[PDB]
Amino acid sequence: TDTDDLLEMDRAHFFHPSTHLRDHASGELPGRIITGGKGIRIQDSEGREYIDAFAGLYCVNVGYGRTEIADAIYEQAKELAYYHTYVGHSNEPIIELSERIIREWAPAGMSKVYYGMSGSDANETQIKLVWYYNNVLGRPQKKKIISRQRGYHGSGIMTGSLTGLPAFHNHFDLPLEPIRHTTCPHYYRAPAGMSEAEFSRHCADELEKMILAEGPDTVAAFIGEPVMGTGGIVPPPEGYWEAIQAVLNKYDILLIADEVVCGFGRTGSMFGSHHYGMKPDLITVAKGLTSAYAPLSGVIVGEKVWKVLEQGSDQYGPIGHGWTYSGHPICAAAALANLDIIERENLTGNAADTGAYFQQRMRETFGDHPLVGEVRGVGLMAALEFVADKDKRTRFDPSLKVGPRVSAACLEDGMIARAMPHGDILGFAPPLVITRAEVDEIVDIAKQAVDAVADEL
Amino acid sequence: SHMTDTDDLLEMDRAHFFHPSTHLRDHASGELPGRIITGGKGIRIQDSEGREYIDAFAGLYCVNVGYGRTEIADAIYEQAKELAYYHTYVGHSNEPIIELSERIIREWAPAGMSKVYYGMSGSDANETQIKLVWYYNNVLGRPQKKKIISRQRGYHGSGIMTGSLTGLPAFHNHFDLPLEPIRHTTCPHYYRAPAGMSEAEFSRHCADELEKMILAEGPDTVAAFIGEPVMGTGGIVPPPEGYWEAIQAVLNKYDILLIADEVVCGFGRTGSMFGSHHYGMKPDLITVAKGLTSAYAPLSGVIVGEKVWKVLEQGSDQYGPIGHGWTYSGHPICAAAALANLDIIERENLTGNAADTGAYFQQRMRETFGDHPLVGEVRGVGLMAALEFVADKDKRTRFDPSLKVGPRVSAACLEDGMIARAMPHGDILGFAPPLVITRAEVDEIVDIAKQAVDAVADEL
Ligand SMILES: *Cc1c(COP(=O)(O)O)cnc(C)c1O
Ligand SMILES: *Cc1c(COP(=O)(O)O)cnc(C)c1O
Repeated sequence: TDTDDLLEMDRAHFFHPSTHLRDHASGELPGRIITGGKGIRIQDSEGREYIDAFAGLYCVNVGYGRTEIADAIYEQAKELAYYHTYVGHSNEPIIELSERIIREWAPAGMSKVYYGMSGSDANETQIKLVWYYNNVLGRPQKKKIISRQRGYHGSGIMTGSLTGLPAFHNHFDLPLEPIRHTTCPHYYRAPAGMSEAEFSRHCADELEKMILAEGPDTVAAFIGEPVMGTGGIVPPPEGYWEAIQAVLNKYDILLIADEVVCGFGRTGSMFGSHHYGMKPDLITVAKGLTSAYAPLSGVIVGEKVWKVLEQGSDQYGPIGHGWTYSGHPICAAAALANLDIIERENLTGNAADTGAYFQQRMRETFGDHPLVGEVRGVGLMAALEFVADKDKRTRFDPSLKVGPRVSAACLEDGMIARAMPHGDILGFAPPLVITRAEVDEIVDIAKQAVDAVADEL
Repeated sequence: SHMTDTDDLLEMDRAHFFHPSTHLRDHASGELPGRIITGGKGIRIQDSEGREYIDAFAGLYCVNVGYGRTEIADAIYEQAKELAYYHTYVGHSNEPIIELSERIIREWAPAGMSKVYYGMSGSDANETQIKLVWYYNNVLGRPQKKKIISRQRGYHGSGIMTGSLTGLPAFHNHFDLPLEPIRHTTCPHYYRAPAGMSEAEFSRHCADELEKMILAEGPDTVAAFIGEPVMGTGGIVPPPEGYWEAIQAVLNKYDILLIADEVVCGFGRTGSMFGSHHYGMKPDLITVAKGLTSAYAPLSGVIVGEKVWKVLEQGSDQYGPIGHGWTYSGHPICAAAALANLDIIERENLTGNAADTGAYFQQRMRETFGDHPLVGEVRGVGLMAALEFVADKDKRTRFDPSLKVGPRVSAACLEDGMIARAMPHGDILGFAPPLVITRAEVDEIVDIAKQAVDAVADEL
């Protein structure tokens, strides 16, 4: 078959991200070629159909098969596929997009957008900017960046260091200096007997303790996803963001909001920052910026950092930072069409409405399930965490592969939901066009899967 | 399709768009006016006011098939309609990325290459390289063997670790770079070589400097050496005769991996398939971007040799799935753009054009500028070339940087409708035209440059 020939070429020549390299190459872990899709459904090269309740990777937010977006990419590609944006050069779509991000989407007090292609390159830029900012101000020691356990901020050297999951550290010598990781903001794993408000205060106090141990004048920034994505779909505890921000303000520490997942509608607000009342100095975007139709990332720079960057150019000349593809015309054109759709179909409001329905349905269906320790989520992201003992929150032996098994049972029933890393967790992040009826279908399939695995154990 | 309201767009630009590599205050205030590029065809681009320019820099060494390829726009469009995106994590794939991987390995990359890993930028690809080099040494039980040796004036990206690799001060100053464990050895620029050394002697001097560095560091602590076959952003600097052979012998003696950064030289520019082919390099790892898609869509590649690949597979045995991935790794539309780009390069034999019209280019530049009083050196290979300007040709004396001699020659070219780059940290005029360029277009470029160089020479 054509699939067999392609799979063969794949195994012989393609190094996949996040794959068992030996077992892929040998054919021990079979591959899958995705060829098409529409709305929330995708299709493989053998014609099999799947409900994609993970929207690729939290990213195909307007759904699959938007010919509107393909048309917009095509028109830009015909007119001017590329020019650089170095030394004040520009193109029409990147200018239009920058104005739209600032005026209509980003929180108030944001000033400028800098572009790359990945969440990783955007967070790399953030770190560079934070160091530069402190050097411009004559604070050479104020450089440490505090991230969080289970946070996800990319897969590079410095960005993998920010990331708080061991797969991105082990055997890569990370994290490097000067990165630190504070408390995982996951109430389910809070110290025993803590209320939610107590746990938010515990997180704040642990951060303070870290800042004092480091010396506050050496701590430049704090980076956090409003809701943790890859670390297990973890909304923050009640009062967390207010308690954290008071500590950061007390010690003059910049806040970076990593909105790569929460950006552009997924929580039911425009950004996760809007949803939780965060006031970041710097914002990272990607994924839902284009619904993955073309690669694009953004660093949204607040007025306070921007003023210092302008001061920096006065004293030091043009900023020594650029990517060849910064502000790429076709990627910008894809973003514009994507945002047109999000606005026109009010997918932010759908994420709030169908999302609340999703969360309610998940709680009803799984809140008393013997296998499920916690049901959590906000808007159109949700997860089920599985435990061996609900009373003591005891984890399964990782060799039992409980999460991966529930995910595999879902896939047998034609639905894609992710076995989240470093845990037994089933995550959902469907396209923002999903209907309530489609939510029912997803929940029903998950219910059958969770039951099947529970019976086996 | 539609005219552009230039004044209004320029205004929105200044108020909201943070450009790469721009004077941020002067851009925002309007003191450095912007330029909006709206169109292009072949080697010419057009701004929003309708002005036309010959782009002798191919954007940034990247628009290699030339501008306005509707064939590539069609291929992007067909993939975007069929499947704009899915991830390639856990063995998932798409048809164009599989096809591209096979074509890169079987038809383009040097012998002994095994696999391709994908990103979107030269910078993210070199970031992947460093991760892979450290992982490789950890798999082998050599935790100390981690240092990466780069070179003065080398260019490898604009990130934290990649900017550290980069050997130009603009990417270091006020960013606290370079970090450990990066080192920089000798700039392979013969024009600035110790006086009275032949080219081959200077190659041996560079080899000996590298060896000295390795011994001072302790060879068991040195993991890899990274180099562009020909330096791009560091001033269009072909290596001296014998350089790559002499370097490789040192790297082999001390079990040090070679990374070839082919972001510029990859896919035809030197008149060979890769710079590695052209100079007889045998890299363990290869970085590509730019000419991989002719910039029609963002894509980068890390080409992994058989020796590193074997250890990566061994690593998976020991440690499980590799903890590395970008969301857009193997992006379908970017892969489709690459395939159409490579079809054009192969069909029109742009590698051969780069050799033929390139040799003509180099010869024409020598004839025109080899005795010019302002020009210390004419250099290049294939379709990259530079003029380096000096205040005294006998002693190779540099101009006071405040005279801005390089920027002024570039600005005079632009007045005459041609884009050629004032290269950073020196007085150097660089050329890297699209690979479709004709001899006739080379004559036009050379003539414009001649007038520009004469004009600035008169002013001094
Ligand atoms: C996916 C993700 C990233 C990394 O983006 P890439 O485009 O994969 O580099 C960064 N931060 C968060 C919060 C993400 O979810
Ligand atoms: C341009 C360049 C890079 C970085 O590529 P980006 O796509 O700009 O990140 C790396 N290496 C070399 C030799 C380059 O010319």
